[PDB]
Amino acid sequence: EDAWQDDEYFGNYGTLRLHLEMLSDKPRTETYRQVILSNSAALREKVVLDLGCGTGVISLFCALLAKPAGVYAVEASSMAEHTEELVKQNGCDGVVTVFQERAENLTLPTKVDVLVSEWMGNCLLFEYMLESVLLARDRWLKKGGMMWPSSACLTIVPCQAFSDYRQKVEFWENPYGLNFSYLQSLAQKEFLSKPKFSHHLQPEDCLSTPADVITLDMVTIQVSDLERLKGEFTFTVEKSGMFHGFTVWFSAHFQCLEEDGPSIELNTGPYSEITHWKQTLFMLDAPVSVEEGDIIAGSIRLQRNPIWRRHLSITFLWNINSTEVSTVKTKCFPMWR
Amino acid sequence: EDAWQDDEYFGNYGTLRLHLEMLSDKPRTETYRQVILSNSAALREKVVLDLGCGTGVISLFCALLAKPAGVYAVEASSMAEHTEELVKQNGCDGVVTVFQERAENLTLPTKVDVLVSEWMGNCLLFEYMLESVLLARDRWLKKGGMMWPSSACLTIVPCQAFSDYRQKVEFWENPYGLNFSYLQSLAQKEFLSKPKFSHHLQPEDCLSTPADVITLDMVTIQVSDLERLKGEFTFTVEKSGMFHGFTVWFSAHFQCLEEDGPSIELNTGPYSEITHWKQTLFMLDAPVSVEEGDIIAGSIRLQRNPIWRRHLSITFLWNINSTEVSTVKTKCFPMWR
Amino acid sequence: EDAWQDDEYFGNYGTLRLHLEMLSDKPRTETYRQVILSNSAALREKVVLDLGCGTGVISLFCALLAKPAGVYAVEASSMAEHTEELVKQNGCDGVVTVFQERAENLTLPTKVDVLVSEWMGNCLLFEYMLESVLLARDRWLKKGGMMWPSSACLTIVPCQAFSDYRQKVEFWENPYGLNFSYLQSLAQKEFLSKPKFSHHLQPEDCLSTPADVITLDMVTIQVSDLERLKGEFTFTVEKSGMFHGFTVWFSAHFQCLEEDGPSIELNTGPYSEITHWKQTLFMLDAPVSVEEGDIIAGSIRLQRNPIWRRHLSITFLWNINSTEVSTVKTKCFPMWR
Amino acid sequence: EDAWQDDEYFGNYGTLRLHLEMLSDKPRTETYRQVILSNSAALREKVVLDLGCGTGVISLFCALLAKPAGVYAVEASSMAEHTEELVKQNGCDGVVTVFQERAENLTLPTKVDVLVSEWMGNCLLFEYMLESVLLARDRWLKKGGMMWPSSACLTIVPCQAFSDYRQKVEFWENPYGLNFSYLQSLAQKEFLSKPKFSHHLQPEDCLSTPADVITLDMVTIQVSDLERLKGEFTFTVEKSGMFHGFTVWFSAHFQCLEEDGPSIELNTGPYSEITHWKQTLFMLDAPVSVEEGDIIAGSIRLQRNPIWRRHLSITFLWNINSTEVSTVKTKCFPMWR
Amino acid sequence: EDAWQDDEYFGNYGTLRLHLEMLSDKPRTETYRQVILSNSAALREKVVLDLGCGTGVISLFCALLAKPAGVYAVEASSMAEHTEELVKQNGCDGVVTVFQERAENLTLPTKVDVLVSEWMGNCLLFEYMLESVLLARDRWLKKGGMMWPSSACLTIVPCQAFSDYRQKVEFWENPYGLNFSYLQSLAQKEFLSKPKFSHHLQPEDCLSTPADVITLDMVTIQVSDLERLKGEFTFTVEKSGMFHGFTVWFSAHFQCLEEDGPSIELNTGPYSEITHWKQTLFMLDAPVSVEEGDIIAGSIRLQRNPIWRRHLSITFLWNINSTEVSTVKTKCFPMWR
Amino acid sequence: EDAWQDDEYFGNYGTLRLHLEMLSDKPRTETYRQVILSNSAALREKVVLDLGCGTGVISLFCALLAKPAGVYAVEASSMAEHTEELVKQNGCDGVVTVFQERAENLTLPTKVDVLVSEWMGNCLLFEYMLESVLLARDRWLKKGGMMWPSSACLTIVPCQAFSDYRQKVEFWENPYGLNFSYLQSLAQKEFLSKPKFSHHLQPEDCLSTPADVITLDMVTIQVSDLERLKGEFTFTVEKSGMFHGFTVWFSAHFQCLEEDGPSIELNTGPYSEITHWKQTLFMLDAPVSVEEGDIIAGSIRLQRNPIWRRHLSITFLWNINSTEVSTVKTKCFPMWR
Ligand SMILES: [Li+]
Ligand SMILES: [Li+]
Repeated sequence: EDAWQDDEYFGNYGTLRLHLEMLSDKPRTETYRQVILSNSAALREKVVLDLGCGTGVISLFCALLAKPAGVYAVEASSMAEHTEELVKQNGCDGVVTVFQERAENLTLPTKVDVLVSEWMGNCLLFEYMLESVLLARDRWLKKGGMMWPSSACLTIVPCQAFSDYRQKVEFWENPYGLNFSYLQSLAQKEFLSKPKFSHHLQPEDCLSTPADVITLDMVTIQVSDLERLKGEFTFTVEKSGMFHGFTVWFSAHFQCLEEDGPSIELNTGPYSEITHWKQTLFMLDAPVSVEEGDIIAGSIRLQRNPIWRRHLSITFLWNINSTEVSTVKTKCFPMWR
Repeated sequence: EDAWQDDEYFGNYGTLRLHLEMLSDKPRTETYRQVILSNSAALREKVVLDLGCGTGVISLFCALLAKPAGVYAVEASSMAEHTEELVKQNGCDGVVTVFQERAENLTLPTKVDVLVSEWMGNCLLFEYMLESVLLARDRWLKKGGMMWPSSACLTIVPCQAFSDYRQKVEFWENPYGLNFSYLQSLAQKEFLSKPKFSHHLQPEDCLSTPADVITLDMVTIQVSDLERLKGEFTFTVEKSGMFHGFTVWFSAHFQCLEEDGPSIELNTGPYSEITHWKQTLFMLDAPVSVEEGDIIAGSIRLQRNPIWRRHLSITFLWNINSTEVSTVKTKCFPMWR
Repeated sequence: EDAWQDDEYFGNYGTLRLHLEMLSDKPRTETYRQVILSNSAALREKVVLDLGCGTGVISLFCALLAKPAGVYAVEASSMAEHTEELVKQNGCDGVVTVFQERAENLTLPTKVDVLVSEWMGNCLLFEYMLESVLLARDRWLKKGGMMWPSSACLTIVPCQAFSDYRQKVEFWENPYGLNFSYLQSLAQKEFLSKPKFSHHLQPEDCLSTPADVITLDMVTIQVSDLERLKGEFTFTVEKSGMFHGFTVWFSAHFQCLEEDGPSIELNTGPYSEITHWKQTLFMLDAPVSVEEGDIIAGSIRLQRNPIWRRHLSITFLWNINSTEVSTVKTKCFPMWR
Repeated sequence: EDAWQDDEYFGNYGTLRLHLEMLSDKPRTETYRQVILSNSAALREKVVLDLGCGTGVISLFCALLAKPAGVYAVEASSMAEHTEELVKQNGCDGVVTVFQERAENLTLPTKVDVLVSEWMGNCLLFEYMLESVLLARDRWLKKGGMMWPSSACLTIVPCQAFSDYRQKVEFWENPYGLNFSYLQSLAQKEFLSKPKFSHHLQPEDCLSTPADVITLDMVTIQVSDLERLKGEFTFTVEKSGMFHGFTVWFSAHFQCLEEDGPSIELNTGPYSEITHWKQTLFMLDAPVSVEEGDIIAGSIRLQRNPIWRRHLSITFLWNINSTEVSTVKTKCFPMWR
Repeated sequence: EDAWQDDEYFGNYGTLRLHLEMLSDKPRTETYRQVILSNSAALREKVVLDLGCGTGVISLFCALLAKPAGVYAVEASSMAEHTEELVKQNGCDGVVTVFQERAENLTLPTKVDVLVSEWMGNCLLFEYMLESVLLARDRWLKKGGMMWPSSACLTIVPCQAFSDYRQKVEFWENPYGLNFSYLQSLAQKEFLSKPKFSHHLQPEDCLSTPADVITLDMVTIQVSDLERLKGEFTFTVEKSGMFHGFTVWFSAHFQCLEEDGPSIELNTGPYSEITHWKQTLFMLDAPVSVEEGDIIAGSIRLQRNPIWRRHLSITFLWNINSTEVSTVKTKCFPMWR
Repeated sequence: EDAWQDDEYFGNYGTLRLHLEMLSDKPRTETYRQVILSNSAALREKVVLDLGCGTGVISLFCALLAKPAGVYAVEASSMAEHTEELVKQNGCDGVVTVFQERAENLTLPTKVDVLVSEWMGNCLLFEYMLESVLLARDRWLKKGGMMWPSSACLTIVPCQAFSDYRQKVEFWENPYGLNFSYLQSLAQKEFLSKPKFSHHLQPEDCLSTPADVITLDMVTIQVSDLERLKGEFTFTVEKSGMFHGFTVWFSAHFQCLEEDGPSIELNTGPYSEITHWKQTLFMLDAPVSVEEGDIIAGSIRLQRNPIWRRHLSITFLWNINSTEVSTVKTKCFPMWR
């Protein structure tokens, strides 16, 4: 709870600021509402566990847009005290029970048919709320029950970012006519060493088609699998341009409760409506100019921080039109420790 | 050990201050001595685990007022170093072994026939030493063995407290002729929002007969049960008076080792000799005047803090002569976070 | 240096982040460059003290766009180590001397003819670098010497902010059809209690013409004057609209070294090019609808925090079409403690 | 402000708890009210500085029970925000101005005729608010002006305290029949090493008549004098009894504004009505039995802590019926560091 | 990870300082290299887990001085990022895989045939890296697999240390002719109360032959055994001299993978080449002069700290030519809390 | 007292450890004793201020080896409590008065004829106790009075340190046959970036004769002078060898109270008996081989840390057989922030 930094994590969720940003995310919130809508009939007399309910929005969707047997809304932060009043004021305190408890030390009156949760962090895994979700799945989800989302994908693409490199590195060349170029090394180390949250990747700055590189099956994935997640990639560049680095985002997928129904997707990428996650930019130390037909191949590794359990390091290995050990570049981005 | 705040908890017990207050509590200490006395014969050749022995007083009662096979005195604080000398100076180092260990990571040479411990916090559960006690019971207590105390009760009663309300809220009306009434809202928020430890409830200020609202069976209760403890209550007011709030206390019960013997009680309530726990007062934001025949019904919930594992919140729900949802009042007291 | 929080203040300036934001502010940086340009002849053989030179940009303007006798560039943060290299790489280490010292404990080889500094914080005074500037003026500026800026103004205007009130307060009414209105009180307390940095006030949202309310003469102002700065205001509303609160900004003025020359202004308000300061928004708890001819009169007080010497509280008193004590509203905004 | 621990000192005064204890002290508050009453005529058109006004009670006494020209109520804690409303609600905002400032960095519109303050700490000096008072006297009090209190006295007496020694030291001899005497050395070191705040000395436990040992003239005393305050004492014991140690208290004296009037005293000793300060007990390591005619002579030293400027150490030197260097005992009590 | 103080423990290993001291220890590093050499043939196609590989030295010995199937090099500190480059630069990235993970939450692709680790702390157990080693053994070591070291011994001997006692205690008698003897009690408490790391015990200062007092079988020892380790000792003094206290060291033993091969030892005692551990000195409060034929008998206890899990207390019980309870001395040394 | 870190500075001096190291320094302590001896007659009826007396050793030298009128022994740490007993036990409490006060807020009964103090830190200035000494000189030293030491010198010399460079940088080339050379850059940054305290420079490793580069006149030096101390140097190398860097030490000089007497020196350099200060080594990033007749010229700057007032940075500028701007190297060593 210290190397999980639980006081700070859950303290940030006791304030309205973070909830205001989540409910203002329309693609994110309306996706969950449509999953409940699209599955309303199948959810009747089911028992739902809303893990990390926050203000309770997903629980109210279940209770008001369907007729389940019961909904267990679980929130560890102080916001749970208000959730209890919100479900009362929306006429749902006969269906929704609110537990101010952590998923880890959770006691529910029965097992559940569906576990629904909005746990995705930056680059899917940041803050590792996924670990809580999986612990509660193992203890409380019935065999054959539903996980919502049911799978999740990490997608990447080699990209351009002239805006970022010129304002943070090439800016120092001649501002107002002065030679501040000596600061470029420290600009490199301070600005390009860390990932850039809330990057808005424009479609015309993709140098290939994005590829899913990691996929998580929410029914089979084990907590031990999250220690070290790695995927392979190969890209053939389709526009001539400048390879400044990689942009990353995720997708969440929601299987229909019934065989015959189609899946619902939450896409945080550049061809979908922007979300509060936006995309995440990882810049190379030095840009390299590419041209159509070039191949950028390698791997991406999401290595969990062994001490600070809410953090991870993302390591890129890549190669340009070569398969040799000596042309292989690497770079490691902390997120955040 | 950080969200258990073990350095501060066990640091406070390394000082004589807290032990002086425990041994100065005669009802508390003499009760344990009489349990050993009243059960002396049955304890012969039994093995006793004194969990959290402190100065070792309960262990010395066992070794000197009975003839057990062995006594394991377990103390995690630095006071254990002195316990070892105290048992030597009282001629008991052939019977009593002292382990400077936490109950949680405890290795004893054999299982035990009796687990005796003085673990009760404010309103029974504050600081949740009960969790340590139950872990050690599961690992070290033999099947059929004794838990002392064997059960524990939480008792409440609707009460008066003119002293408290006038000195902390109505004081501000006209002190020395000045109108300091603007401070009443902040008096309400600062003084009446938290429980008052060491309240001495006078018998003439009970507005009904006290009722046990929660009961813990020390043999069957599970650690998972302590996350959320709730009880129901109904009171018919017997004196006309003013309902300022509720007073809370506990009882500990000690079953005889032999069928035929009677139980021994440790009562911390207002009709028993005062203890170092006294009673605990929970005041309403605004007092309400009641009269004989009125019914005050509702529930009390002891919800454990999910982050700070030594803390909890106590939530009261109550209703006066009505059973409707819209006349239902609630108030939540932190203890302490 | 603790209630000045100097380790955090100067630590933030050892990183390129804050310098990148200052040099990217073109109105701010080009104003200083034009002051040097417009006064180039008058600055010859003058001695300049650049107080808090940062990267050294103002010092390089002096040394390269004029021919002073000497420039003393004073920087307390670790960035001074790099300033020394930057002035060398720009061929100015014969004119510019760099001192890694605080203004307060500063030893310069001679007194100076001009003290130039960019000290303005949010609402002019936030962080009170003005105090350092005035101490160095008293110890090191020659009688008759120049202060740049030579005066500074705080300007305010009653404003609209539909965007802010609807997204932070009225949002909770019916998001996705749920009644989250119970959270409005906590939205009020969390979002509207503090000033909003980096507000971009649109001209069509001014309900009157802005008025300078406080003016600082950099030659006569004393450090003791900064404890409590107060100004009076009266506004006649010119558009019908909704009075959500007040927007605040500042101006810095630069007198010509020679009688005959005109002053140069740095305007951070809504009718000037946007700066890294933008404007600062102070919202009322509840909006009030106004119409042409209405008068909003009162005062604004900038009260320095007695303990945390980089902080202050801004208190608004105002009245609408009345001069009576009982229609007088007040509200106090911390910035930040 | 760190070795003054100003955040904690002034944070404790932002809460109603400490103000409730001060206004509940009737001898303390009514003394100040009677000083204003007894001097009402002489205070007309005078300017009063209420240093550390807290809730503003002394300022309201001045404005309502006299007709001064103006009252400056100075409070560094956040309580000042409420003081401003309290003086408005009591119809005094034409006479009383409230400054949320520290005495040290204080700017008042004029000098003052009377400086009235309630600054006394435990044993007069604890927390050294006296230093603030003297700084403000030097900057703001007119020549010939009044200091209220005008002098202050520290009084001591050799005493008995059977209650304290038996419960904290001799208790360990045979509690419940166990030999816990090994803990006596640690009882001595933990309980008798520090002064005991809120001791209530009974008159029958004085072994001589109390003597003033230190006297402070509020007009002539300098801040440099507070570093090290020392007084001499000789006592002839009048009852036979046991010398457990010394009890200490103080007096504050209030000279009449006019020659012909008598002084008003605030006595915190054992022959006066009890105050929130009570008295302060300093126990010897070992008690010594005394009998009528014995002389206990020596000194008491109030040595200010050089690092933690709100703290001090009190050192006792004493001798019983001897004047030799080798029978001279010493003991040093921290308060609190 | 807080009562394990993992941020500080693993932060110290992210710096080269501690690795420089380990690789500069030739007896320590060459022992591991010779274990790999002496067992090279038997290690072919085995899978090795190097637990806590640091710079990776043991892993490079395995990969370069033998031909295993694979080596898993596990390092929780930030040094792992460099380990990955070092194994690449030494041509071993086909055999050695580097995991930046804690042993506790470790996921390896297969089980292992040999677990090799250098975990020994001061007096063998300080910092309790042994706990990590045993957890990884239980999860990842195949039945019948090898532990390196395979056993470990704690050795002690009664010793002389004139140097230490004269410089730290008897020094104060007459330095430069002044009588500073009053400081001896505080010298005793400050200097002799704690163990002395990096003591270099000379052979002529042993008063008997050293004896192994505790032995750990790395295959059978359980984590629960480390809570409290105790051994017995008897010494007959062989030189006449002064008994200042006890010196302690350890041995690590490495069984051959094949029955027929002999064991390899790492000896940190006084008759072996000095290591970075040196020896550890525990001084008595007062020295006692001994003569040939005297018997010093008792026990040594390594009691783990229940709160700070990297720490322990070492308690000595001893007796000189007597077997009586009243001649039995004890002394407890913290290491370090 | 926070950016002076007074709690840690003076807390380290409350322990015997640092006093044991000072009194064990014979050259340091005997020098002060001989200054008192050599000046015994001249000190009769003089008043001496021993600033920062510690255990009181210098005060006892004055009182026992001379007959002054009075000695004021001033110590801010808790050790002062023991100093008072030590002067009593050495029969000097009629001559020596002990004040537990900081020099800064010091009140002495009279001015003094001699101020004697042992204030020298590493490289003379580290920890800037010199500032306290100079403040007390200005307030308490009579005109014409003596400062002991009366002057102080900083000496430097270009040096060799094969031991240091090979063990910390070249070690990584081939330890045990592995190529750990990739770590050399981080060895450079971690080991050679900071000064090395307690370096023992051997005479045969001086590449020229040492030169005093900075000199402090204790009568004329002002506190404002300590902000930035700079000296110039030129060295002609006399042995052929390798220029690894510079070694630094200091001298303290003690003028005779009488014209006719000679000065006494405390030399901490390599040709004098070693002191607890030893010497301080500053290594270049890369060594350069020099030969007889080469000139190494430049400057050394002791720049005080503006925030952490006990710290400084030492900046070296140097040039080898050239006077051009482009062959000029620089390197800055923190000490310690
Ligand atoms: Li922690
Ligand atoms: Li601080």
